Amino acid sequence: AMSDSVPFLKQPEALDGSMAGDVGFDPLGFSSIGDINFLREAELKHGRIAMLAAAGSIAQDIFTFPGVSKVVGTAKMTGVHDILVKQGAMGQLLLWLSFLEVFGTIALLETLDGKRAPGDFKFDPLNFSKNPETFKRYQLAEIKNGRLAMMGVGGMVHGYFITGKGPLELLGNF
Amino acid sequence: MDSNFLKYLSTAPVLFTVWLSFTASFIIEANRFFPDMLYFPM
Amino acid sequence: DNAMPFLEGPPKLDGSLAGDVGFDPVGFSNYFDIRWLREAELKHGRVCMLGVTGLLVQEAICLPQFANGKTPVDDFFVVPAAGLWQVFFTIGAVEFFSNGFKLTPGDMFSEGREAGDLGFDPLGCGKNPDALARRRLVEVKNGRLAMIAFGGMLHQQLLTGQGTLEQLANFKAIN
Amino acid sequence: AKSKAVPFLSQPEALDGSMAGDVGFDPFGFSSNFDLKWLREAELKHGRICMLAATGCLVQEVVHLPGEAFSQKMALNAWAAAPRGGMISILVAIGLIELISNRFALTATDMFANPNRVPGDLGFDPLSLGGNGANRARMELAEITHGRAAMMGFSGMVHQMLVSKQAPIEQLMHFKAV
Amino acid sequence: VKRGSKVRILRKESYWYQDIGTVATIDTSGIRYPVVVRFEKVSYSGVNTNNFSLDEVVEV
Amino acid sequence: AAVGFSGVPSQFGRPESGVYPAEPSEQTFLGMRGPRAPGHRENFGGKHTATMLAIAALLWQPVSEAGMYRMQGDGSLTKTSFNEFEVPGFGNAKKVPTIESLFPFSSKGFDASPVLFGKNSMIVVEDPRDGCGAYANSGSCHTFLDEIGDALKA
Amino acid sequence: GDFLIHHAIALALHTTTLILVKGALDARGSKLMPDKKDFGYSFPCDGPGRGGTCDISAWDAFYLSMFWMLNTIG
Amino acid sequence: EMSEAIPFLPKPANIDASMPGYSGFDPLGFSDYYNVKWMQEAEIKHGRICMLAALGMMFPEFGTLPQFSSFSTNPLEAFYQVGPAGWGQILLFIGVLESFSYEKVFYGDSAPGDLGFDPLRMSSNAASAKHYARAEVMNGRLAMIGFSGMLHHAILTKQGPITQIVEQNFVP
Amino acid sequence: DVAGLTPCGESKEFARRLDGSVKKLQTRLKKYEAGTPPALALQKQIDKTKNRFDRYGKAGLLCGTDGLPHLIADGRWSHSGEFVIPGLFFLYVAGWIGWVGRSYVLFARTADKPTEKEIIIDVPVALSFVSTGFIWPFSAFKEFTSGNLIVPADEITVSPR
Ligand code: CLA
Ligand code: CLA
Ligand code: CLA
Ligand code: KC2
Ligand SMILES: CC1=C(C#C/C(C)=C/C=C/C(C)=C/C=C/C=C(C)/C=C/C=C(\C)C#CC2=C(C)C[C@@H](O)CC2(C)C)C(C)(C)C[C@H](O)C1
Ligand SMILES: CC1=C(C#C/C(C)=C/C=C/C(C)=C/C=C/C=C(C)/C=C/C=C(\C)C#CC2=C(C)C[C@@H](O)CC2(C)C)C(C)(C)C[C@H](O)C1
Ligand SMILES: CC1=C(C#C\C(C)=C/C=C/C(C)=C/C=C/C=C(C)/C=C/C=C(\C)C#CC2=C(C)C[C@@H](O)CC2(C)C)C(C)(C)C[C@H](O)C1
Ligand SMILES: CC1=C(C#C/C(C)=C/C=C/C(C)=C/C=C/C=C(C)/C=C/C=C(C)/C=C/C2=C(C)CCCC2(C)C)C(C)(C)C[C@H](O)C1
Ligand code: SF4
Repeated sequence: AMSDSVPFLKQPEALDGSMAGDVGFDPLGFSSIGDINFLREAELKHGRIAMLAAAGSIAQDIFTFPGVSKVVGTAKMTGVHDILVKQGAMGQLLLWLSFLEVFGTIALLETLDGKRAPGDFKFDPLNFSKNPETFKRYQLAEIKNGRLAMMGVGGMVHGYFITGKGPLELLGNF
Repeated sequence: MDSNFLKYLSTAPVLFTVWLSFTASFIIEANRFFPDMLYFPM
Repeated sequence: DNAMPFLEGPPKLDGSLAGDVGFDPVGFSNYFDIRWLREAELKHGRVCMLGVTGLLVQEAICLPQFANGKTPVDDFFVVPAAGLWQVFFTIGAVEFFSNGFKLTPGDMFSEGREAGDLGFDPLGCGKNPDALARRRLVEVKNGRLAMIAFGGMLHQQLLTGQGTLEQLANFKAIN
Repeated sequence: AKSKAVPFLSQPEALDGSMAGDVGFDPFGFSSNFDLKWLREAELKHGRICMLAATGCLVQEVVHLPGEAFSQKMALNAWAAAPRGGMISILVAIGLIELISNRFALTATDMFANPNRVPGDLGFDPLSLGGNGANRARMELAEITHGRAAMMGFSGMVHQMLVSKQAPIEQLMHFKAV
Repeated sequence: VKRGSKVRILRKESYWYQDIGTVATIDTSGIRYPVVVRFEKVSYSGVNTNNFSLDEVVEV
Repeated sequence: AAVGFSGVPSQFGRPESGVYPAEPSEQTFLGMRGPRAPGHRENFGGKHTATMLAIAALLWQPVSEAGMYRMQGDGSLTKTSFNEFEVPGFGNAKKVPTIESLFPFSSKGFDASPVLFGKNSMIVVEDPRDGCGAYANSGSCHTFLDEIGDALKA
Repeated sequence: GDFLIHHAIALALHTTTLILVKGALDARGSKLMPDKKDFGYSFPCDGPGRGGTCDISAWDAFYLSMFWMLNTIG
Repeated sequence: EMSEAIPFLPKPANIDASMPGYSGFDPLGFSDYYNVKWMQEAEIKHGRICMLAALGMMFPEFGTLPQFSSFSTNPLEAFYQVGPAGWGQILLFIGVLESFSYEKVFYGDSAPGDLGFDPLRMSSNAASAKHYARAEVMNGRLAMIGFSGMLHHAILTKQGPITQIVEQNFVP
Repeated sequence: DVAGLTPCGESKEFARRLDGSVKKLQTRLKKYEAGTPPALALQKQIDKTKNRFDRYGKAGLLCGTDGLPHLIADGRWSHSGEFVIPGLFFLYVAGWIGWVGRSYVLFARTADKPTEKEIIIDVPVALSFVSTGFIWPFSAFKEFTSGNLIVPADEITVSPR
């Protein structure tokens, strides 16, 4: 009846072990306040956006698309944001992500009703998880990599705020 | 507080005097801090 | 199948109407009558099919009575005002007579009339039922396609200031 | 038989530990002369306004809306410098929130006429964070403790802004004795 | 009218005309005014009861 | 018999209502708990409210950047107000109310954006600590802790 | 000053009208004396009973209103 | 039974759903004191007058009669620029219109708003009649609110609604 | 301006009134030594007189030929703060006061002995009532429309006609 991750603390009652990545880690009792379905949807959304942002920071350090260097110049990481607000790219990005997030809102409220798993958009066009066990293995890997990429992208953007190098440039220059 | 003393304090002349002094103190302090209000200022 | 697999199928969309793939994520059919929604969808689509054809034809062909603008959207602003009012009131007469002077959601379908069927089928075309179903499906898909297409053609002609086929060649980019 | 907060006074009647934050602290006998439902509703309202007010007095120094009219770090200057029509809109909106949120029962004779109406229970739970039973009493205790601390803190900040003519955080950083 | 009932007075000259009293006793003998009615408001003479006929009292 | 501030109208001799509805437990995201008609929380519950807020936030994005954008010869864009959009056929009213009439950002000098904070309407953040420390400061920084320390050390 | 003295004149006219109209309309009877019409237009009183009935007739209302008429013309 | 406009209040007793513009809205209880059919007739007349007024505060900005082409587009100036003769003719015509309303309201027992003006017979269809009956009261209330707005905005700005909008004169 | 009156901020006789008041206070000030408490009190009176005349001159008040501010009370909004808006403030308070008094009367009828409640006020109940008066127009109008304010004529005592 005790938390596995923090052995001197009780097992949270909203945690059960069914969800991928459940090690009984909720010491401050956030699952006692919010719904666990809302919390899992928020965790998956933060993690997926952070994986995309981490991979984006790495690849934009590595290379650039044709023509972006003329419009942007020698501006990198969050420094491009304002420039790409003056250009039309991020308005298009926000428009289509808002269009997707309208149906995301409907899906989240459907999950809060209780007919749909949090973060289950049934988007598997390559049919990777045929048998359920590999599905469990990808679920655990997805939640672990999402949390890891949350921490990683936080470190990357705050290291950019400190030195203005970039996640690979800071590695390549102390 | 003795209940009979409170009931005496709740009589019409005592409460009348206290309320009218309280109202007069409102008018006096309002005219002390905001004097010469012939009009509502625009 | 369902257009959105992560939500359940909308209960008021039973698949009887042509074009129903189960796409109502907001749930408009849960609040409003589906006959009104079908009449509105077909009218918007038909107006857009005529608008797409007009935007493609007014770019190249101009009657000598009028004087063409540089783009088919500017073509609206060079017409005499009385002619635009004539077109508007003729369309109003058509809207009054085709609906039996029953123009509101409370009385349009009071006599059990079919949504989108205004009885305008002059040139035969409506005796085979198996062809009627397929032409219903084609009409609703081309109507939605012409809605999205008309939106695109009007907004890009407003932006670039040239016509559609004038923009397919000599194509410039925002800079 | 004695009050727990004030051990030399007898326990005030109608106070039996049922409400949150009840330590038997009523030396002047307000609960012996007025009903506890109105007193609790008033205490929660003053406390919630002071929670928002203390958070505003701290936040407005660090964060401002754009514009010249919202650039006053000291809150008593921001009361005057803000556009007047906006503050009159704020007054009217607070009046409407009072009018509908209490369901047209606004006075000392008609609020709590419905037996289901609970002190401080306006029905306000936008994200439904109260859907858990054993958290509830601790939640009301935390809410009233935050409200009481915010009342005392906001009183102290307003009168210290009056003494010092300084916004609170930079008054703590640029302190000048009286 | 009966014992205990609340009645309105229709006697024009009465102090309690169109006011409400309580019936205290109905006399059964051949009295011109057998209905004793007691009032909560005192008159100018300080009395609070009076005798009325059957037609001068209407049940409310 | 009648406690002060009890709020019962029968206790004060006030005209009562009699009809007191039971309080349901159903909750709406941007609404209020209370008695409603049958069918109300099922059509206009949390799902509807969140969907309409999402749709309003989506439709805000073209509305915030409202204007006639026109391409020039060099491919650049010139944004000009809808107030100059003229119509041929409403008499002497060439200028007409537009979408910018309902949302007049430029009238107030408000640089609107699709997330409603703009470049010229940015939220202003400034550090109130003035770049000094909590204690042991020599300069223009005399904190409360420094005042305490000087009060003990005198 | 003209404003104030015309509103004072209005006060005096309304008050004299109050006395005279109240005397005329209560001449037939009141709650203190419902049979006043049996006693005529002028009589001294109805005795010290019922609280006291000094100056209860309509002639007495004339007598009181004469002072207010003198005040108004003054 | 509770009111449907205000779901925490009881339903008002003297308004029922058979009245065309019913929504269960009487928080001040006007229907509990006054004659409900009179209040219906008065609401219908105020709304009809405001429908004509809301159209006529806007319409001279689009175009004017050729004899009134020199008249101002501000309604509060064009009210005065009309001479006493034209306003007297308008008042006489309104009186001719109100003679029928006087007879119907003070001596008849017709439906509220029924002055017998239905030349096109658009209320012959039952569902259409119900929709028009509700829609008249809805657009009448909307025009009351709108005409109130236009009049006080024209007091503040001394110009018509379209003119005030296109100049964006929104601050006093 | 209105009724041939001039604004007080440009009236020369308003300035003459101000100058006469200032000289009348200054001739009293002349007989006291600087720093004495009567001198400070007189200088404070001078400051209040100057501030009052300055405030009155910048308020849009109209002055007659006498030199005093004249109030306009025909309903025009350009002097709406001179009679209309203060009167409504009274209308706020007075309609409050009677209503709470009326409420107490309706309470007092329900007690065991009403007259003891009339001479000895139930202070918590009275404080509840005086709290209730902030929404008095809507409450009074709802009391009126529900038939609880006006009583019919057949339940009120009247004299023989
Ligand atoms: C009964 C059949 C009929 C008749 C006799 C007319 C007659 C006319 N139409 Mg026309 N029209 C009709 C049916 C008819 N229309 C229908 C059914 C449609 C829709 C398919 C149109 C669409 C249409 C357009 C798009 C235009 C006309 C125009 C004209 C005018 C051409 C001459 C001109 O410009 O000088 C007159 C010049 C003026 C400046 C005078 C102002 C125009 C007057 C007031 C219009 C009077 C029309 C009349 C009432 C009949 C209208 C019928 C109605 C059902 C549409 C002429 C008055 C043209 C026009 O008015 O150009 C200005 C024009 O651009 N019409
Ligand atoms: C007691 C509450 C209260 C009051 C009266 C004010 C008053 C003011 N604030 Mg303010 N503020 C508050 C709380 C409050 N604040 C809180 C809690 C925050 C932190 C989010 C802020 C953050 C803030 C900023 C960043 C700025 C102001 C500013 C201002 C001034 C201009 C008005 C304006 O634009 O509002 C702006 C108001 C907000 C940005 C947030 C207000 C949120 C409130 C608390 C509403 C939430 C509760 C609401 C009533 C819903 C509950 C309903 C329920 C009870 C049924 C004005 C003096 C501006 C100013 O002059 O700068 C100095 C400015 O730039 N405020
Ligand atoms: C509860 C308070 C109350 C109320 C609501 C009324 C209501 C009325 N009075 Mg009345 N009156 C009262 C007390 C009250 N009276 C008292 C105490 C006196 C003795 C001085 C009078 C003497 C009086 C006269 C002589 C006249 C009226 C008239 C009127 C009517 C017109 C309003 C008016 O002229 O007010 C003016 C009110 C006064 C001049 C006296 C008010 C005295 C104080 C301010 C009110 C008492 C407040 C009370 C102490 C609050 C305690 C409650 C608290 C415990 C919660 C109206 C029916 C007039 C009438 O017939 O018009 C049709 C009229 O001629 N009244
Ligand atoms: C085309 C029509 C339409 C639109 C575009 C629209 C948009 C939005 C938005 C957009 C940002 C929000 C945020 C929002 C929110 C709420 N709406 Mg919704 N709404 C529409 C229709 C109706 C109707 C007919 C009703 C209704 C209601 C509520 C309630 C209930 C609160 C409660 O029940 O406590 C809440 C919170 C019901 C109600 O009570 O309204 C007083 C009701 O009857 N709505 N609504
Ligand atoms: C599922 C869906 C599709 C999908 C697609 C998706 C997009 C597939 C891709 C999923 C991708 C985006 C996974 C990315 C994970 C990021 C990792 C965890 C993090 C590194 C951050 C840490 C280590 C760090 C940092 C560190 C610090 C902080 C700062 C630096 O100085 C140094 C350093 C860099 C070391 C596919 C096609 C697969 C098919 C499927 O049918 C349907
Ligand atoms: C109900 C719930 C809602 C939630 C909500 C609300 C918004 C909750 C968030 C609330 C905020 C407003 C709580 C504010 C506390 C303010 C006080 C404690 C600060 C006191 C500092 C004082 C004591 C000290 C002071 C000191 C003073 C004296 C002297 C100075 O020199 C220094 C200093 C400043 C240090 C949500 C929206 C989530 C939905 C959900 O479904 C239901
Ligand atoms: C009787 C009937 C028929 C009839 C027909 C007749 C002619 C009936 C005509 C009915 C007509 C008059 C209806 C007009 C409605 C206009 C109202 C709704 C609007 C006000 C606008 C408001 C919302 C606003 C505005 C706002 C203002 C405040 C401020 C601005 O900043 C913004 C904005 C502009 C938005 C006939 C005769 C054929 C016979 C038939 O047998 C029966
Ligand atoms: C775009 C843009 C901008 C921006 C921006 C962006 C992109 C901002 C991104 C911010 C992010 C991603 C922050 C992440 C913070 C993570 C933290 C604090 C983790 C702490 C972990 C802890 C304490 C412990 C972890 C742990 C450890 C060690 C091990 C055990 C587990 C646990 C206890 C959990 C701006 C603002 C510059 C403006 C610009 O004009 C436009
Ligand atoms: S004192 Fe009065 S009651 Fe007595 S005799 Fe004289 S007038 Fe009559």
